[PDB]
Amino acid sequence: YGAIYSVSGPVVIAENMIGCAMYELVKVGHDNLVGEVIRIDGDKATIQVYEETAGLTVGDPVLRTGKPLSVELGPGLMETIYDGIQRPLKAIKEESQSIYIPRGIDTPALDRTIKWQFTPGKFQVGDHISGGDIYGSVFENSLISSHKILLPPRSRGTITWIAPAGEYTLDEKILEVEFDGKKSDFTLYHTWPVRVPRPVTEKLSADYPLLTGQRVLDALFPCVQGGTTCIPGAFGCGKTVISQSLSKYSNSDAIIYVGCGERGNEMAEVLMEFPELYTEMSGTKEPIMKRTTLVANTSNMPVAAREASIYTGITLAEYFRDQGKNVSMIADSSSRWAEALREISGRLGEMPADQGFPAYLGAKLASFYERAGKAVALGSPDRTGSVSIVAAVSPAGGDFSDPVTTATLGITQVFWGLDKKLAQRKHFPSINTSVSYSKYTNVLNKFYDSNYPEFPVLRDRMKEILSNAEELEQVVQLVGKSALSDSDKITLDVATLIKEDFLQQNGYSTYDAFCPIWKTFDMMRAFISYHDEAQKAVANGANWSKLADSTGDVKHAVSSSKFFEPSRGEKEVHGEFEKLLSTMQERFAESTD
Amino acid sequence: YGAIYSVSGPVVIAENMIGCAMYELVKVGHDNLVGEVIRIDGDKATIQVYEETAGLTVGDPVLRTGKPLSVELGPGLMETIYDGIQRPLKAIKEESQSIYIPRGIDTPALDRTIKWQFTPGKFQVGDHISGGDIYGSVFENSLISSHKILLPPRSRGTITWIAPAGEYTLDEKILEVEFDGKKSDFTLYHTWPVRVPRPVTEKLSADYPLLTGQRVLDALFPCVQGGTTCIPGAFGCGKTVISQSLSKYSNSDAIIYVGCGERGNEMAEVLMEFPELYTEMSGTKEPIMKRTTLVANTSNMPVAAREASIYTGITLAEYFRDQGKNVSMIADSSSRWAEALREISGRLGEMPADQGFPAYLGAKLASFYERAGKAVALGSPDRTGSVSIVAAVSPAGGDFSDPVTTATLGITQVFWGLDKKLAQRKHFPSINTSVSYSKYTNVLNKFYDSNYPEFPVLRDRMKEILSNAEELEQVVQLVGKSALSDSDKITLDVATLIKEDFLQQNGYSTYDAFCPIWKTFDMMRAFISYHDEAQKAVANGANWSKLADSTGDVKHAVSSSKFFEPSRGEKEVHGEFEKLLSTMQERFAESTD
Amino acid sequence: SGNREQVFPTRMTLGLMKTKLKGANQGYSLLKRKSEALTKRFRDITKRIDD
Amino acid sequence: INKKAVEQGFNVKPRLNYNTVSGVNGPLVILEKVKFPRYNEIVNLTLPDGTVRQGQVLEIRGDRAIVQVFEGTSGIDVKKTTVEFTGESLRIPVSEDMLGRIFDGSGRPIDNGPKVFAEDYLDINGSPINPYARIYPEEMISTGVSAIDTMNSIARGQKIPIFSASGLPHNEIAAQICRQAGLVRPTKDVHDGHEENFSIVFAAMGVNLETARFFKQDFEENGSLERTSLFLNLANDPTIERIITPRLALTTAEYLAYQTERHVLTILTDMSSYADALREVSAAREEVPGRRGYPGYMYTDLSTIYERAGRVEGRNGSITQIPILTMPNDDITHPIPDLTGYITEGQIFVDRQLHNKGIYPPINVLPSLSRLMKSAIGEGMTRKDHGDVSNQLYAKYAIGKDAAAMKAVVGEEALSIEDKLSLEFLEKFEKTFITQGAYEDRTVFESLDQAWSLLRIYPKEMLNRISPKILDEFYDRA
Amino acid sequence: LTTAEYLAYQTERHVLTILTDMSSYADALREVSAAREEVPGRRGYPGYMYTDLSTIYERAGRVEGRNGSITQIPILTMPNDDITHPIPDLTGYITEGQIFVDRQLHNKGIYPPINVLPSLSRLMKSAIGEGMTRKDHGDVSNQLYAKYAIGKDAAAMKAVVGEEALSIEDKLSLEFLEKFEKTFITQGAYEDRTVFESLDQAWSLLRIYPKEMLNRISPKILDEFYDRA
Amino acid sequence: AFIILDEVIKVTNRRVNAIEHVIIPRTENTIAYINSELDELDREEFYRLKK
Ligand SMILES: Nc1ncnc2c1ncn2[C@@H]1O[C@H](COP(=O)(O)OP(=O)(O)O)[C@@H](O)[C@H]1O
Repeated sequence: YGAIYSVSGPVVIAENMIGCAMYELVKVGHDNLVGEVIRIDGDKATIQVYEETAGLTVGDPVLRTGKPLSVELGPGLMETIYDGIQRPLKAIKEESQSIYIPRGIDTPALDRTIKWQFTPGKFQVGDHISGGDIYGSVFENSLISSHKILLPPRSRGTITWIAPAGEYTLDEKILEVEFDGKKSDFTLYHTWPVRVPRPVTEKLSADYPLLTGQRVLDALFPCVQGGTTCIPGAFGCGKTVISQSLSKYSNSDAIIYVGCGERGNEMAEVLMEFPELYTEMSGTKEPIMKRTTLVANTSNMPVAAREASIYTGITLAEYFRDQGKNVSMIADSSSRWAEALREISGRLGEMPADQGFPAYLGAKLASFYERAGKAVALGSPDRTGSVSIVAAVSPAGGDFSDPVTTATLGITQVFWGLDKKLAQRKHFPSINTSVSYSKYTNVLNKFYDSNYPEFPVLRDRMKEILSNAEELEQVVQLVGKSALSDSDKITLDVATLIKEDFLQQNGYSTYDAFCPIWKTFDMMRAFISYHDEAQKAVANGANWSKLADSTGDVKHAVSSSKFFEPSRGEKEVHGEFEKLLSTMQERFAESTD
Repeated sequence: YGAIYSVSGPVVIAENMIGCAMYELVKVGHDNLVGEVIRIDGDKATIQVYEETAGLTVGDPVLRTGKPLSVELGPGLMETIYDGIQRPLKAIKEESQSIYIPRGIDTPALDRTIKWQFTPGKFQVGDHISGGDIYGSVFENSLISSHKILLPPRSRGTITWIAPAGEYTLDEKILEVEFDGKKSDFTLYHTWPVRVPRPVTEKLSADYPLLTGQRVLDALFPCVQGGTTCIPGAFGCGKTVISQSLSKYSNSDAIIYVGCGERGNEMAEVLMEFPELYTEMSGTKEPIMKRTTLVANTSNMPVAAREASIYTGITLAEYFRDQGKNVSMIADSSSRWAEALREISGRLGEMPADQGFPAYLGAKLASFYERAGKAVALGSPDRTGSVSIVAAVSPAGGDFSDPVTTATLGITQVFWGLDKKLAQRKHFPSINTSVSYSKYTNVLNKFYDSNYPEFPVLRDRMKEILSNAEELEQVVQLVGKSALSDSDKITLDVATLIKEDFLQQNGYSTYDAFCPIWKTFDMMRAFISYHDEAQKAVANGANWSKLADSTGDVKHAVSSSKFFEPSRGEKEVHGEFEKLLSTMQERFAESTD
Repeated sequence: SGNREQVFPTRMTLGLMKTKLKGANQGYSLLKRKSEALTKRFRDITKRIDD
Repeated sequence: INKKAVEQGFNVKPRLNYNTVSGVNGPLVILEKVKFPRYNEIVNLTLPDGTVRQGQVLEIRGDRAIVQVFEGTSGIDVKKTTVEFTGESLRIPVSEDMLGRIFDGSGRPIDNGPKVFAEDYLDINGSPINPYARIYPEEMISTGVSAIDTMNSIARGQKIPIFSASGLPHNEIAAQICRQAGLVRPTKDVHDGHEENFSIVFAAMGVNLETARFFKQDFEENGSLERTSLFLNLANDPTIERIITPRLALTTAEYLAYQTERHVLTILTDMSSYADALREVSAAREEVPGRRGYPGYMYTDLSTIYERAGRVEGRNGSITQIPILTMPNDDITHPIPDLTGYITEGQIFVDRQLHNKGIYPPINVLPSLSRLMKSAIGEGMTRKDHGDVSNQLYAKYAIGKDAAAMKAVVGEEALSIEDKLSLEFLEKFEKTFITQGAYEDRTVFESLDQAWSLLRIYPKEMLNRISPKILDEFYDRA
Repeated sequence: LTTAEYLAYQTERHVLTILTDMSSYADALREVSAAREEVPGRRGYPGYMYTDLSTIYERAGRVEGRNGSITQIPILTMPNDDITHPIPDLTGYITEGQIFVDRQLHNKGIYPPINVLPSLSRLMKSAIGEGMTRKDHGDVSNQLYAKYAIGKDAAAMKAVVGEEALSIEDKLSLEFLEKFEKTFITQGAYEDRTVFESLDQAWSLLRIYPKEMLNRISPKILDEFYDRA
Repeated sequence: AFIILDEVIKVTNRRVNAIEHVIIPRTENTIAYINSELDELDREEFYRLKK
């Protein structure tokens, strides 16, 4: 149809575009570069191009697909890795047979030539079907044994023909729904515009923790299945490793790992690592890559595609929410999405808001984060999914006041603010306990009282003594340890113990790669009991200076309590912790005689 | 030719102005104001007039010149005083008797009336010639005996007519060469686009010291002829000694003093001093003004003149380099030139990028300093020259953090670092030895090992004892002087002797106005040997006080060593220093008993 | 870079913290000279107590 | 066998020679009646004098092309200027014969030799590597530098820069690393070392003559110019041209590594000068400034320079990358160091304070970081104790800095016993572990032996980071 | 606000109109007026923000002849926590007073985390005194404000300079500030402290100081209330 | 006087080490980084208006 009229970086103006609609996919150039209309100046329609724009000339035809950016949901969507435009990368490397992505390569998003075993659902011929109803299940892979195929929303009617059990490709007709006289026929895959969230029946309240296997994140600043978590932090501060640990160790029946704007290696090592790593939720050691979809769009990949990547990832996660899987989308840096928005807007030369970012950044981030939340899936049979967006915020210069962080805050219920100063001394996961918060501690009390009743009290005690340590250090770095009382000294020593042995977690060693919730709770009891016994012994008369060397074995036992291998089993580890508690109490009773 | 179409402050938009390249000086108005084409659009070029545009009128002819801002190189340039854009500030005062500079005055940059004696070189008629070939020498003045003229670097061909020996003015068509049949005549002078460096055959590595004559500069913090330099140009620090010693005593065969926007009275002081500074060698009575040109600018000179001041200075310096003369600029207050750049950028609307300075401030400073360097002149005969830029920096408020001073400190190898406190204590030359680093100490080993072998280790020892005393003054402040060991007291006494009688140079007396490199080296040997003999005879002998009182005559001798007359002859002075060292050794041997 | 004060950057804050820097600087100089006076007296006391 | 012949570039393309230069401003020159302009095309401006500046179309609008001239627009006229639209994006002529040739900043040989008799005309800023096709770089490269090997280990393929400030010896450290780099457990493909050595692609951009000739000399002194292809772009060379020098060096590195299978370093010295050139070309177009005046596309552009590095699935090559760069005020939060720390695989920090004490290298091991260390250390590669020794050294160095500050504040007496221990550890650290001769080579094993003999200052009890098994196996005398 | 106006003025009903997250309103206004290519204000916000925020705010207050009234408490997510951001800075102009919910008090666990000194009510002065609430309300409020400010200054000095330099007044003020933030500002989510028992707590708090040191309290109020205990 | 001199000396040292050298970076931030950045943004907006 219309021809090019301007190519100013990732922004292309196309003339003769009289029928174009805002946000409508529009193929560009002779090799069909993908792009979205974003403005109209008459018949001229400013369009982003989601691929490397170098080499477009005035006059290159631009087609109007007449449909917004659609992501092909369905089977075969889970194990693989996608570019930001929902194109598989394994298929690209097998097609072009070259280590680069060709510009304009048109690969069907899902493999159309894999015969998926299909088992028809409860609905039969004549049963009224509504948007979101599950009409069958496909054995996608071992871990996702029942990938419930569901009717796409915005489509209803009465089933006229259904496909019996068997195996089908993604193009074979599965059922035919009659609405009015129109008889639409559906297949395994169904497209969906990413710009609009997948509808849900109702959005419940997130009240089951996203056990992220990290000690400080699990204990002091928990996140909830359906909660929205941001991890602002300077470069080299642990955002990506925290995200990867949360992806490969949390309790979440699916993972969408959207790497919009990171180095390719932190996405190649995910492919290298996940298959050799196993889980236990299904009841058998099965590789975790069976459940995680990588939506990769590295930094040097076309910048306009970062936004498309973040939206494709959130729509994939929301789809797996419609099946009941407690998916947890993991944006690797929402800041690079904001960078893409800034670069596009500045290329349009319009609305420089705070720090050059576009004005609408707050609205887009709010809508994106609100696309999360544990909700009852649409239609029937009834099922409750959850999308919990964890998104590193990567502020420029490490400044918390950087506008993408400030916009991200106020909409994210959890804020694991990382600190560069702690990450410099290799104090993992480098979270800053002073300013981090989690608005989800108030709703988790039900789970805690159901499972670990004295967890919240211990968390409050730990944060209290940590804050006491912070103010005491503020005093000491100006006055010195002389003016400290003895209780102040014990608070400082116990807080140093915590900051070096509980909050810290190597993240890669076999013993602290995944600290399960029961071990974390046990160590909270151990550390707080050590502090309580030491405080009591100091109160009962024994000066802590003498006590330090006499009970040094107990303090070292507490410090080495983090080496208790999590794979040893709950019974073994809890028995070891009860032994440690008893030894603590007896030795502190003996030493105060 | 073209007519003025618009005027707005200084900018002036010509019309029907086809054929004017960017940055081409165009004479504006009936008064022939000089402006440069800063932006050309279609057939109209936005001229940026230098002088005040208070009188311009639509329709006033603007006449092209076809040359970018070009200095006018040639004989007669040795002695005169120039403004930013090379308008002779003496001829302007002489032909237009008024104290002021009339708008649009156009006195030739070089005196046309003076008749120069010219003796042709080895190039006969028919000899092929190339850019930079010395085709004749002109006796400019008694201190520049042979101002070897040379063909412009962008000209070449066969000599068709060469003028015989005789007296010629600058318009006498000295030489006519032929290239592609197109004859081109050459006069005694040639012009050169100021903003492009005069090319060289090969730019060597500068490794011969620029003997400023000051003891501390040549001894501890050397600068290499061909190398750069930075100076705190703040008032009262003592910049006068640096500038006058560079222009009066250093081995540079020419000096290009360039003052950018310096306060009017500062330039008045400089223009009254320089005529009355005399050179003791190369004759006896020749004033330095016979070999230095001054690019002077009061702060109210047109902003473009201040912005091009250092450029015209460096092009004159490159000219005198191409003749084989180790010319050495002294750029006074480069920060005012950075201010001129800031104004040009802001007025042009170019977006500020660092504390208001334009984006290209760093690139411009790097290039301008890169035009330094000992270089082999273009063409033949192949004499080598060298340009040294001793460029002072005087930030806005003495902050020494604005990007101009940071860039100069990053680029300039040696930073002699004057100080106000050292000047209030009347400790001239007021060099602050704590911060005055010099990265030319390493490349100068090739010179030292040739003919002053012990100099590098000697200055390393002197600097380390000086730094040790600077550190130990803090210990003396903390605790009483007696708490210092004997060796520490030796270090303090010797470094006080250093600060009083080696660094502290009178500069006005006849004995130490010019401290030659051999005398400086011999004094260095004497002082370091004094410290070494005291250190040894105390580490293996009696208390420091007893030796110091017993050998006070030796300390007086090494202190009075500053008084040895450099005019006495290098051999006689070296023999005297050897006598002093021998008497030293025997006196310490005696007092050791 | 360096120890921040985690303050909210605005012109009133710049002026306030500039005055605070001036106060702390004069306080450092003042307490340093008080310390030299007291350490002078202290050294006199030490020599008299040795005597 | 002859699969390559399918290139067949013998087709000749006549190129239009426009005279219709309309408007010129800054480094931009604007054409008016170009026929079907291409976006990222290359034009050869022919100035009236005869000088041929090479431009690059940067924006098109109908029949208008906003050509931005590399060598500056000074002297560009409207009447006599002619523009020869080449028709194809900027492509360096590439051959594996570059190794040994000292190029200019824009692909023109200045070694007084001939033009490269190019094997292929690879396109600069080539398409990004398919992240599915990447292989995680986890073969450790023993740089020899002790401060870098045992802590902040570099892996073959890492994008690790060298942060520094002007006056620091970043040039010396990079020269040492390049003369000294080799795999910790070499594959011994050629037992004589014929093909064991790293190629080098040096890309001096915006650097003075002294440093460029220093790198030339230092490559000569080590027999490296038989393997090194400099791309020096000196200070006096045009400022816009410093944009394409990194994209020339990285393109030739991609040819020598992925299309030729040679493990190749890459040095991009004064990357802060590239940042300055990018900022200047941006403010020329009035693009929206980023943090401190740099363009909004600063991150993406710097990434496009960097992300062209790392191993590949089916090919034995690998572009190790060491972009030297200068924080202008030794401020790691500046947009030059901050962004390039966000992209690159962690950075080596060369501190000014350490160098002022006189130690060498001045590598401040605390704020440095390396993200491919976590994989390239352990049992199979290096020794089983590498990771925890590194972590413990980090922790004790940080505690030593804290104790030094505490000693400066509250005097030495108030320091506890472990604080004095940690200060002794820090002194011995910065004096006998970070310090290293400019030529001294410490294999990671003897570097670890020094690290253990320097951690043995502490008693076994307060080495919390060390795993108990490794602590039992190594903390003793053997 | 227009439904509130109908409710209060046209049906004589009493209405309390909360407007939550009006910082998002300012964001929406910025988006519209930056897609309009308007001349932007302080931080890219529209120049006319003052008027199109006054039109939102100033539709409040009672009216002669109508029994209705529109109280309104627009929550305002001031960004980066600096009052001089143009949204809170342009709201402090229009709205008489503001309740400043303060972060570092929240970090210490106080609820509600209301910070008194930046908090204000530019018409608190008329809804107090005799005949409406307790007689001593106006002076007690001033005294609590003054001693809270003194306590914060004493804490700042204690951080900068050792505890020795603090006079007895400063130490008493530190104790008062601790008890203040811990027992008076602190309040349960359902506590519902009536103003009279709030004032009784305020007096039992101020009784830390000697009667000679509550200088902002009028001596009559002192002699009448201080010693009641 | 020994105790007083120790307290005053450590107060002066604490000033010159922590207090002044944290107030100086605070002002350095507040003006040089943030205020200059905000002025730069405002000048960008004004130049867009002018265009
Ligand atoms: N909790 C942790 N466990 C293990 N390694 C960590 C942890 N936190 C940080 N690291 C280390 O620091 C680096 C973290 O990279 P990261 O900062 O996440 O990348 P980004 O800068 O993109 O966020 C990795 O090299 C990792 O080894």
